[PDB]
Amino acid sequence: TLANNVESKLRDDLERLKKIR
Amino acid sequence: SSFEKQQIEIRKQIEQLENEAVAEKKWSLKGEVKAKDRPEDALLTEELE
Repeated sequence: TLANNVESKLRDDLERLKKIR
Repeated sequence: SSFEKQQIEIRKQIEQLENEAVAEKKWSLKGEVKAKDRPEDALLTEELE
């Protein structure tokens, strides 16, 4: 459960950083 | 009347803005912020200089 939430936060980080570039 | 409709729209917006003014500020507007106060990795999304 916690690992999946961390994964989701990582995905949000990744997509925002993609939007920056 | 159309003026009355404008008045309902405005009053809705005044209620929203009053609630926002009363509401506690977001972490970014608190001045000093430590990692505990703000959401974890909150700075990752946001653009800071």
